[PDB]
Parts: sequence; structure tokens; C-alpha cells
Amino acid sequence: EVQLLESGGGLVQPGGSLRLSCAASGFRISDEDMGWVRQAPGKGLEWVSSIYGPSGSTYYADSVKGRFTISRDNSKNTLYLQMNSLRAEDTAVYYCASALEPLSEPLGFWGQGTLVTVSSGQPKAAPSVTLFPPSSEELQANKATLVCLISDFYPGAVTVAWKADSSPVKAGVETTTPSKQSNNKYAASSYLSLTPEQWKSHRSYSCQVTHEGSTVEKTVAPT
Amino acid sequence: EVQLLESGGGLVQPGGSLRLSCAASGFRISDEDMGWVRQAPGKGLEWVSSIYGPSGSTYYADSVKGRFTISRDNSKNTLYLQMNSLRAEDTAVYYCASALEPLSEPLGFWGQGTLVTVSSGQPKAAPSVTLFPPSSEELQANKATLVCLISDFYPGAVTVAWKADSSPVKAGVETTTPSKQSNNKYAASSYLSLTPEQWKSHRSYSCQVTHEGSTVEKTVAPT
Amino acid sequence: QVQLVESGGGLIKPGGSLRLSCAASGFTVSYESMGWVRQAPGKGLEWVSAISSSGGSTYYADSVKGRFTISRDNSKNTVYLQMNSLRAEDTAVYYCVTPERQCKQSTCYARPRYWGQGTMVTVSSASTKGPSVFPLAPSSKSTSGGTAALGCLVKDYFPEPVTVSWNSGALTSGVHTFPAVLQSSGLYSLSSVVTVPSSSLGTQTYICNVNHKPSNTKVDKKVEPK
Amino acid sequence: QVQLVESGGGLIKPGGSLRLSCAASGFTVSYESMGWVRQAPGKGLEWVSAISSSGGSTYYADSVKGRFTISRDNSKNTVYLQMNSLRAEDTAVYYCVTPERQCKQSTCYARPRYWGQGTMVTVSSASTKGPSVFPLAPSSKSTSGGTAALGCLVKDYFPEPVTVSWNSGALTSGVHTFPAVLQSSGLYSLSSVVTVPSSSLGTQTYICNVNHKPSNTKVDKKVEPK
Repeated sequence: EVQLLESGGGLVQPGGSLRLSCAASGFRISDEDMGWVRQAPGKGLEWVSSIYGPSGSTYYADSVKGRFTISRDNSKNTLYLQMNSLRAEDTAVYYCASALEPLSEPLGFWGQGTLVTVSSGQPKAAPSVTLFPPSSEELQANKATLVCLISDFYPGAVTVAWKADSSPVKAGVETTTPSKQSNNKYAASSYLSLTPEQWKSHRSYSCQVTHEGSTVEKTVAPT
Repeated sequence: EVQLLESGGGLVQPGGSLRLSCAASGFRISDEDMGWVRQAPGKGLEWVSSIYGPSGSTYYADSVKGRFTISRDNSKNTLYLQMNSLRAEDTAVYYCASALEPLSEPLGFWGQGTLVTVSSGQPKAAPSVTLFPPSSEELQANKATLVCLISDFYPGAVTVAWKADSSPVKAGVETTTPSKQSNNKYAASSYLSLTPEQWKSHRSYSCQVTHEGSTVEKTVAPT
Repeated sequence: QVQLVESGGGLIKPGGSLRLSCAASGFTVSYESMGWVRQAPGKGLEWVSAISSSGGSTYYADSVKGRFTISRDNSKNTVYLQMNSLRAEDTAVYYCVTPERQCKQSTCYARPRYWGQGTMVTVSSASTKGPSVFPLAPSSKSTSGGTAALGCLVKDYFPEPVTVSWNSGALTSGVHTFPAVLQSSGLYSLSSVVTVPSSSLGTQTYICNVNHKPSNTKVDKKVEPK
Repeated sequence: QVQLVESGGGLIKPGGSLRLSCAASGFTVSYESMGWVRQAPGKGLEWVSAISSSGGSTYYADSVKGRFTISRDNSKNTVYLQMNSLRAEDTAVYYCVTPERQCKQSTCYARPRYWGQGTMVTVSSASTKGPSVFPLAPSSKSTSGGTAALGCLVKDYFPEPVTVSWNSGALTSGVHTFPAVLQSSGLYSLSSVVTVPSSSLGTQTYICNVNHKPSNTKVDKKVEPK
């Protein structure tokens, strides 16, 4: 199956610049009209730029023309989006999007979406993470839940990885999307549902959370 | 409105070659995946070649691979189809076809379609044309019909143009598609419906038929 | 390029309904997008409807929406085109081509292309009517060599066929009874010419025999000079 | 980028029906193709349906066909998305984006793009249920400085909201009662931590107050060390 994996993005003060990458797999970016759409709360999904085939003709939203640049690198099969002279209104989750080929297996294809934040008075912040093993009152109640709580991180974007002993785990993982706190940092939770058999049949469980790639983690064991 | 006008094609003996042209208007041939389809009686419409975007990757039917060549000339906005080593089975009406853009005003766009004929024992043949004015028994019956009969032309392709005095006419023109005769040449008819007022209010009427561009014509007048 | 069996054309009056279909005969089709192309007499090609591989996504042309319905039974290797409330604008030959998609794949490139034979759909409000035969008289110009072409016009009959002969089959050298044309009235019309020695003009008399047995009617009509 | 007013989300049980819509508020939309995008919690975006400018051609995703129906009333500047036989796989936030087509035109380039706010559709077979409160006990490691984080887990309640406090609102410094998560059971769950001086641990007793008035139920539950 084809895939579009996104990289780049982060935190920037007004006036700074970023470059988003979209790695194309299973197809070449040239025959397919790609575009970028940004997601902000209350702003839905709005197209900001799109490239239209070999002629290189490009579309830009009025608020980004003269600042953003769409581009393809076919020797690397990558769709780029240079974002210069960034303002606070540019803060959003930016998704890589393709042409829509409506008679195909899915209609459109989407990138994972990376957060782009533009602010001045707020610095970087690594997250505080505490991990709780299942309570005895819960294990006596036939179920077990590992609770991973993440707080005080900026910008508001994290990815949580759960690991039985060392192998990554698949199911029962429920993590909320980051939410703003009172000190204007962000918080997030991550729960791992678990039947008492697997909890007692494993040497350790770990909750890996990475913010700006920042592996912070905690490990709990029944012992 | 965009248009795709076709040129080229004709009669060729086995082993010869032709080049079909497709003039693109209102858009550029590079962003749009064009193709060629041929039409033969009992063979429907079969795709023979199609070009797929800037990567230049091409599709060919098994019977034409190694003989036909799809190509774009963007400095002239033209889609080409070189046809070498032609055989008798290649004889058909070849249509220029585009990608199908299914969410648009029409879905697909088609060229006019030019006839490509490959035969050996049959030479070129200019058409015999005779034009009949409306009969007196018909004009006395409140209607008038100009009858233009075309015969003994090869290959089987003609285009008929009707002209009141000198201006081309629009309506009431009914011309059959060419049909094979006993001597294996072709025949075609062209009727011009007419109300007795316009027939007597015009100095002349003419039926222009062109085969291989061959303006043969006849002119009739009420006088 | 592999053929599907196409069925379900024919004649009907405006407002009626017909169903076309294409199926695989003895094999299983690799399921993919399918479309229908039609060509009105004397006009170009146009797409009327398309359906995705799974059969859930359907296109329709604007002059066709609401009246037509495309569908497919993949268990039967068959695509359908239900046409309702047919109009005279729908009179055309319908084909069963597979579409050309934006491929971008080695699977969309070499996918099998399927085609149908092409069935005629005729929407006419007319029915059985005898022909009106008009003489196409010879011209003012008659060389005593040959060069004398006369004919007779067979106008506004329904339906096909009509049998034309000259002098009860006596004259047979040089006649061209052309195929018939369908006009905006729903009726057929054709003409039949002979070219004949001009020295016999004025002495030999020519009558064309125009049978339309669908209405049980001939006409033998002279072609004399004015 | 111009906004349409989006309406018609909410909660329902599996097999039910809801209708979403986007309309223009005080202006006339330049009619063009429209699509619907949804995003399940924690997962990526996906297209669910698209409709052409004239409203005759409709796409549907395979996990959606038959159950959903897209339509538009251009006289009302409104597009609709009728959703029937809803399943738990349909729980997502639905958007009202305009598609990105193969343009090839100066008209498709600068066409106005329309967006909707994004409404939540929740398909849950659960209903009113009080919460199960579990103590997240402190750890074996307590420095006599501070570093003591305890919490209480609020599991399997329905529906939102739930009010959490510590020691009947006495303790307020340093609590983080996180937003709730929807799980595969249709129920909500959250937890609320405080971090507290460790010297008070063993002498000061902490109970979190967990009100779920939708079911008319609190729980005050201690967080003592094991």
C-alpha cells in the first residue's frame, strides 16, 4: 500500500521559518497533484497550497502567498512546503494531501500530520511523566489499567509508545489529544487496558512519550 | 470550452507508417493523461496507447507495442501517435482521448476521430457526386429536400458541407456514414431538409463533399 | 483488450425504459472501473456514466442524471446501465469501454481493458408508415454517350427495411440504393439512383419499385425529364 | 478559505441515523465539488464521500457505501451527508472540506475553498452509569522535600461530565484532572493527580471527590500508600 509520511515542523517565533517534508512511497510525486492542508480548532481543514502537475502551476491561499513555497524533489520522491515569515495565525496541524482519484480503492491519501506552532512568549517545555501500575482494588475487580499521565509540555504535541517488557504493544491503548493547561502548557493521558493475566505474566511495562522526539518514559513492574 | 482537434491519418499499404496529431486547446497536454482509442465495426472502442503524466510511463496494447509510439510536444501543445509497421488489423477510426476527471463538467473529452486504413489491393478513389434539387411533386407537397449522393470513394471517409448561396447551413442536414459497395468502394448520402420558402428565396444551394480533403461539389438553383 | 458480451438495446418510444448490460462469457473479470460511451449519429463520442471497481461510486453526465442508473453485479461479472424516461436525445450507439484513470501504478498500467460490441438504442415516437416516393429527375445536360443519372427519393417511412428495384428488376446495371438515414422525425429515408444511357432517355421509361412490406406498400414511380 | 455553517452531529446508538449539513450563511456559494472528511480519535484523516458540482456524481468510501448518502440543494447553498445504520467505526469528527481536483485551469486554481467547523459524531451503545474510582497510590520513593504524586482513576462512566476535587476543595495546589478518553466500550474514563509534600504522607489523608451527576453519584476515595 502507498504511504505518505511527514517530517519537519516544530516551534518557531514570529518571523521564523520551517520546512515540511512528505515522503512518497509506492508512487512518484510528479504525476499526482499534491497539496497541504492545515488543521486548527474552530478552523476545520483549510487548503493552504497545492501543486498541479508538471507545468509547475501552483495554488496558494491568499494568507500564505508570498510566504510559503510548494515544491517537489523527484530525485528523492518528496513533497516540500517551505514556510517563511510565519505568523501566529499559521499555528496548526499540517497534513500532506494528494489528488483525490475518486474511482480508486480509497479516494484520497493523507500524511500523518505534524504540528507547526508559532508563538513568542512561550519557550520549549519537556513533559513531566508519571506512570501508575494497576491498583490492587482494580486487579481484585478482575481488570487492570496502566495509567500514564503527561503534563507541562510545550508545544502541545506528543506521541506515546507502550511496551510490554521490550516488544511494542498493540491493543487497549487509549491516549487523549493534548489539552491546554492553566499555565498555558499542555497535558495528555495514556491508558493501557490489560487483563490481570498479562500484567502478572510480564517482567515490566513501560510508557514511552516523545515530544520533539524527546524519549521520556517510566517503567513499572508487579514486583 | 476546451477542445481536442485531430489531424493526420489516411490510407497506407501494409508496412507503411502514419502519425496522428491531437491539438489541445484550453489546457496543456502534460498535466493530463491522454490516450488513443480505435473504433472498428464489431470491435467497439479499444484503448491502444495512453501516456501517464510527466514520468513518461506509457501503456500500449499488446498488438501495438514495438510499433506505435505515444508522445507529447508541449511547445506545440499536441499529443502525437506514431504508427509504424502497420497491418490490416490496425484499420479503424482513431480517437484522441484524455483523462476522465469524473467530478468535472463533462467527464471525458474526445477528439473528432480520423480514419486510418491499411490495405494493399485497393487504391485511392475520388467520389462521384450528383446533387438533386427538390422535385416538383415534393414542392407541391409543401416540403423540399435536397439530395446529395456520393459513391465510389476509397477509403470510406467523407465530410459533407452544405451551403446556401455562400454561407454554410446549420439545420436539416442528415448524412449517413459511409457504407461499402459491391466493388468494395464506399457510398454515402446527404439530405438537406428545407421549407419551400428558403429554396425559392436563395440564388443557389451547394453540397460540398471532401474526401482526403478533396473538395468535390455540385450546385443547384431553382432556375 | 478482451471482449464482454453486450446486450439489451433496441427501439422504444419517448418516456420508455431499456436496460443494457455487459457480462463475461466463460471467465471471471478482474474487477475494475467501468464506463459507458455513446455516439449519436453524425456526432462525436461522450461519456454517459462510470462506476468504480466496488460499485459504490457512480458518475453521470448532466444530460443523463436521474434518468439513467449504472450498477454492477461482480458475482455475475456483469455491469448494467438502466435507462429510464428515454428521450430522442438518447438515440445513439452505446459502448462498454473501460475508463482510463490516473494510474501512477504498475497495476493500473497493465490492467485488462474490456470492451463491448456496441448496441443501438433508438427512441422514436413514430411507427408503421408507408413511404413517400419522389422522382429525382434527370438534368438538362445529357450527352449522347452515357452520363444520365436519375433516382427516386423514398421519404418518411417506418420502419426498416425497404426494397428498391428498377423496372421490376429488368434494369440492374449501375443502381446504388443507398442506406437509409434516421431524421429528427423518427422516420427513415433513402434514395436509389441509376445512371443510364441518355439515348434511351425519352424513349425508354424508368420506374423504381419501392416495397415497404412492414406497412404492406410499394410504389413504382417514373423518372421522366421535365 | 471561506466558512460554511456545519450542523447535525451528536450521540446515537449503533444502527441509528444522523444527518450532517453545511450551508452558506448570508451569501451564495459558487457551486463546485464538495467532500466530507472524518478523523477517528487517535487516527488519521480519511475521505468518506464526495459529490460533484451539479450533484449527480457521488463517491463513497468502501466502509461507508450503502449506509451513507451525500446530496446537495444548490438552491439552498447546502450539502448534506445522511448517515444511516451507524456503527462504532463511524465515531469521528466530520469536516466539510472542498476537494482538490486535477485542475488544469485558471478557474480550478483560484476557486473558493469552503470549510466546515467540524462536528463530532459519537456512536455508543452505553448510557447513564456511575464511575468506578480506583486509587493511584504513591510510590515506594518519597523524598522528604516534595516529590509525591498520587491520583485516582475514574473508569467506565457515562456520560460526560465528571467533577473532580481533592479533600472537598481544601487541597487545590498542583492538581491535574485530565480530559476524559472514549474507549472501545463506549464509556468515558479519566484520572486526576495531585503532587504533594511527602512529609505529610502518612499523616495527612487525601480523598478525591468524583461527582457524576448525570447518574447522581460521587465517590470520595483515599490514596494511601501500600
